[PDB]
Amino acid sequence: KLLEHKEIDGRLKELREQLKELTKQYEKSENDLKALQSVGQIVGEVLKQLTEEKFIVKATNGPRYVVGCRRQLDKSKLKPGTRVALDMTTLTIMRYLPREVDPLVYNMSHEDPGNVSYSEIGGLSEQIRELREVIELPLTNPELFQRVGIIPPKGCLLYGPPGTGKTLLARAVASQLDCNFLKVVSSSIVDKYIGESARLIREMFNYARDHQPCIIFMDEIDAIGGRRFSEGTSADREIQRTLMELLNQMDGFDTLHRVKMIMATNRPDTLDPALLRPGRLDRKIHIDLPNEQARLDILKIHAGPITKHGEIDYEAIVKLSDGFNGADLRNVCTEAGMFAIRADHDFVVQEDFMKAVRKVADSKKLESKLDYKPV
Amino acid sequence: ENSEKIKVNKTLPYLVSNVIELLDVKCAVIKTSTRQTYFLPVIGLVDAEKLKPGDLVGVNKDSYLILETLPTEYDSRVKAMEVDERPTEQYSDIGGLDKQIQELVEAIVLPMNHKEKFENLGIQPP
Amino acid sequence: KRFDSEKAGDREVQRTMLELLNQLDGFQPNTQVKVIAATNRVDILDPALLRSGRLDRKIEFPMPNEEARARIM
Ligand SMILES: Nc1ncnc2c1ncn2[C@@H]1O[C@H](COP(=O)(O)OP(=O)(O)OP(=O)(O)O)[C@@H](O)[C@H]1O
Ligand SMILES: [Mg+2]
Ligand SMILES: [Mg+2]
Repeated sequence: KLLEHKEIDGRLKELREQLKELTKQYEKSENDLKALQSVGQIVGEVLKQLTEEKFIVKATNGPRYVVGCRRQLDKSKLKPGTRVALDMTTLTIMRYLPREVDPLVYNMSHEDPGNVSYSEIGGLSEQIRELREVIELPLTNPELFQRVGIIPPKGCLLYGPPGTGKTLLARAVASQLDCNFLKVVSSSIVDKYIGESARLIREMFNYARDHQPCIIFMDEIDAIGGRRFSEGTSADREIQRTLMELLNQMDGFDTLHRVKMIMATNRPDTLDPALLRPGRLDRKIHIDLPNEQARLDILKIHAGPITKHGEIDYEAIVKLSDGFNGADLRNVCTEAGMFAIRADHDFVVQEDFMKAVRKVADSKKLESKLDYKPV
Repeated sequence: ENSEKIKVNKTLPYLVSNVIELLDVKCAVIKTSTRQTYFLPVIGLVDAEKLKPGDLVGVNKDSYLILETLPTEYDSRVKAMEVDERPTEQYSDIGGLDKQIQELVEAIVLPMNHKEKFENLGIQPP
Repeated sequence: KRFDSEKAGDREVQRTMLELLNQLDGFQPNTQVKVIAATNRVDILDPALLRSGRLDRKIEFPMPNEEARARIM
């Protein structure tokens, strides 16, 4: 009649909606059941084409096999070296694959969250301009250097005292620029296996060669570097081979194009006199302890974001800080807050800053101030 | 389906493998802990985004297929260096080192319980 | 301390230190793990390990003078 089931329709709709959602999950589950019948496939690379239906493929675990090829798969992209997946039971190529990227290499690229700007690395102004002349300029206006006739330098070694701006400068270009930037610890690329240490370097440049405009920032290089002992140890000739591979892929029989390398070290004297030869590490920046002018510039950056009060004099700190490389200057700021935090002060003054300049200088006599320049 | 789904998992023995490259031509290439590589066309009973290159994933022993994402593993040596039985030595037990005990508690313990204080003054803890 | 030389040497241990150096402060501003180090010979330490970014508050522990020996007992 006038009412009928209009009011009762509410209960039916609510019950149906709850039950309707349950059936939705059933469709999702069926998708999983459709994947339980798909088996894996052995992975190997094609070596040669004996005939149209016979191939020589070496699984990248074990032996070499002569196997067939799926009819549909085209037989023109299966060139020697191409990675191909093979069936588990009757070994037969069923798909050509892109060149693999070692998971270490993947982790070597998507690394930096720091986002450091050029305005934070004070004191090093001429050095940055010199470093940008071998990373940015050759990769944006190559026609300039084709005029004179020179080939832009490949490498770059950033050495200096232990505590100046080297890694900070490297991270600066990492946050800037619009090219692939490989970051490597330079000591996490060595493992205990017979050849895995060397393979990680072949892939590093192989990925660099594949992805053009790339920069390979090998960090502290005294690890995988060295002086190539004569009469070394059993597990030291192996690290030597890895150096001889990173060494040969820099300047060897196949010139590497559009891949620039940046290396840093706090002791550029233990390096083999082959890694330092011009052609491999052409330019040798010499990031040094900040000068009187630079020292003042350093303080502002790290002493800027501080709840200061009063005529905080940066001129006083600089004269009393000779040899303060690049961190005790930032230690001076952080230590000063420590003095301020004592006495329950949200209140930093000049005296606290001075009271931290000596406390850091006192804790510096126990270092060994050595230059240790390359040769 | 659940009865059949459990049947593959019911074979509890898995073969731990590390994901090498989560190719999108949503497939995955794994490297079982036997020095064998594979090209699982279908990821399996796991999300295609929860798997990042290098993660530890279990695999069916016979028909290699990802079934679960095991928690990250650490060397047995490194796990044995985490203290569970806390030593009992109050600060009152140490004598003479008063100006130095305080200097440590204010650089390794205090910055761990009063983060609201350093961030108020904008000084990175030592 | 790191050590330059030909005709044999020791860099296996040096890599572990070089990995400690970068892990403590390098290409990553980790700020939740606090490092405490103990040593009774600071002259032998590598200058790189005594920076300001790495272990920072270098405490000196002196012998008891004339009263610490009273409380110490
Ligand atoms: N010009 C500068 N401006 C700002 N901070 C600087 C500067 N120079 C050095 N620093 C400080 O140096 C600290 C560490 O620098 P970095 O690790 O790059 O140096 P390093 O010890 O020579 O490097 P590595 O040992 O990795 O080769 C940074 O936290 C930064 O505060
Ligand atoms: Mg350094
Ligand atoms: Mg070579």
